[PDB]
Amino acid sequence: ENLYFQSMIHETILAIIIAFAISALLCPIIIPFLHKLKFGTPTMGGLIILSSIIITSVFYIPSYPKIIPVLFVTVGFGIIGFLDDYIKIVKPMQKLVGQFIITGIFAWYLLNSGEVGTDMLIPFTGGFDGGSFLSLGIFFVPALFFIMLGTDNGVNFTDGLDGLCTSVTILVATFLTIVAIGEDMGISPITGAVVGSLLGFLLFNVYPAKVFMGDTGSLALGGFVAASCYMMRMPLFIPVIGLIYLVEVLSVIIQVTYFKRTGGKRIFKMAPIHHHFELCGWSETRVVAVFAIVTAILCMVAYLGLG
Amino acid sequence: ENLYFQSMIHETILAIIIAFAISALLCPIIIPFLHKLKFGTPTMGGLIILSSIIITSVFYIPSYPKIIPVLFVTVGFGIIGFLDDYIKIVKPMQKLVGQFIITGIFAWYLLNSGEVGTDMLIPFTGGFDGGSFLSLGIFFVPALFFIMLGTDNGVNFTDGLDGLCTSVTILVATFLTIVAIGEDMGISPITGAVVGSLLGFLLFNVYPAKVFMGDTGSLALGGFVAASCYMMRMPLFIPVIGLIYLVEVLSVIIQVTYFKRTGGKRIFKMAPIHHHFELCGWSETRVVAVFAIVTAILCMVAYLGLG
Ligand SMILES: CCCCCCCCO[C@@H]1O[C@H](CO)[C@@H](O)[C@H](O)[C@H]1O
Ligand SMILES: CCCCCCCCO[C@@H]1O[C@H](CO)[C@@H](O)[C@H](O)[C@H]1O
Repeated sequence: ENLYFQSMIHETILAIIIAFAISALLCPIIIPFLHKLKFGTPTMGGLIILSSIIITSVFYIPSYPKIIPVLFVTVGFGIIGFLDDYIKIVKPMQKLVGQFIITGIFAWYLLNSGEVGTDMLIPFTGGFDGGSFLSLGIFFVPALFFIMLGTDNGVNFTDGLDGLCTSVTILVATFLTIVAIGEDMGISPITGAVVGSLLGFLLFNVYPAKVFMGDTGSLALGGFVAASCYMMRMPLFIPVIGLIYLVEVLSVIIQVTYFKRTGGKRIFKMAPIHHHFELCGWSETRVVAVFAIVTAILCMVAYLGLG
Repeated sequence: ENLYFQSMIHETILAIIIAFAISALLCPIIIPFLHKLKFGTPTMGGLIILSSIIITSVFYIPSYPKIIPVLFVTVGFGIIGFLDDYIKIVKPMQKLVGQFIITGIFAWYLLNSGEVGTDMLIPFTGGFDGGSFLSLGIFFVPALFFIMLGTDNGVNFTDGLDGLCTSVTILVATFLTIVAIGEDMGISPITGAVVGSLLGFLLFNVYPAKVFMGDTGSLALGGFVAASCYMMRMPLFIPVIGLIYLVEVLSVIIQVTYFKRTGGKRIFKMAPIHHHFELCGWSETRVVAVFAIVTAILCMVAYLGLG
């Protein structure tokens, strides 16, 4: 009854603290190791984020099996990023090719097995109980590729300022945790592990950044966001929960297209939009705070789209 | 049934967005007004925080009557701060006298009326259902004064860096909202109004601060934290939920006492402890992030102390 949900809440809160402890303790141990590889701050810090998620989620896999596809996707997107950052020490079309392979294997898992429904919950209709479920069948795979690539690139573009991607993703992952518990899905310990792991990293990533994510990180988290929403039948919530991610890709699409259509004219001071505000006179910290506060308000708005 | 809690969650989420909209829109309107009074950034910005709380909570007073004592206490502590900051443009023992009067009227409300129980829930015992309730009767009033003054001064000492008090209090107020809903207390719209109001202010208070709280703010929020916990029978949770507030007063008590006991020796580089880390080489933003992440982890630990 209430005990079922209580034990789940207690196991999820525990997953957050477990991943927070791992991530916070690995950072001072792995930070000189990453700086030795480099020799403006050491990159490839996404390995700390992933290491923490993998360790925590491995204890929950026997009890919560729906974690496995989510874990495989973030680790899969983390592979492309690990290879990308390895080239960076020792491409846009190559990155899109790598992202295309992982999305395909995930599309295969969703259509062949019957663990989760392919339908999409419409936001302000009446929740999972009442509501309305969008289905297109034939267009399921093209729609998956388009939103998964959009989310992954959107998250990658967000990783431009200290604490930016981390702060925004903590709030997105917190929303998925509250929803995964309340709606009784099976991915709350991994969504929670991402919250804990990112809170640990944020201590060392906040201005002035001691470490940098990724690419190794940013692609992994972008996979997590898209995979979780697909595991919960909520891809239609990504434009609202991840409006920051959406506005980051969209500002680049508008800048690059408009620049070429004109004589090199600019629609923004610089793209992605976080560079635009900086050039407007906004502090690195202002941009990080405004983007996070906006995400928080929109996560609450999204939640009201489940009643 | 579930509808009762659902409507409460929807009314509370609404209170957050309402207070966020008021606070975010008042700031660019009241910021030149406060700078005109001053002529390193304009102070007395706590009036924006309070204005937003009062407007939002006034719509919920007929449905949620338990808001009235909480509202009266923060407005009461906001009065002392408004007078303090007025003197600042045109004291420690005078501040302690003002705080003593408001605490007394609140002590009178708690003992004379039977709206709430005087007992204190012990953290890791078994929650409100099972658990253990600490009672001392005669010592209720002295214990109230000691924790209320400690909390109020602790919150006041936290307001030293850009976004510091705001970030930490958002997390403390979020915890009280989740708890006030789940445990069916009657103060969730005001605890939520504080979350919304502070999220609006944080946009303009984050480094480099456009406005400053208080004193007008800091004392008001310190009253809110102590009053909410008393309305919920959770004062014993303030050392864990507000460990940052506790460590801020405690570091001053240790520095001031040790300095006098010795030949002017220092136990910390500077007190409160936020100045200590800055002098250790920590960024203004690092201190704000570390203190907020710690509060978040401890709020989760505190929650596990309700099962
Ligand atoms: C501190 C964060 C706690 C996460 C809140 C998750 C809410 C889980 O709470 C559950 O929600 C269900 C409806 O959603 C109800 O049917 C259950 O009775 C209730 O226990
Ligand atoms: C997004 C934040 C939502 C706040 C979560 C509050 C949890 C309210 O959820 C309620 O909790 C009670 C036990 O606590 C249960 O008995 C109820 O059935 C459940 O609806």
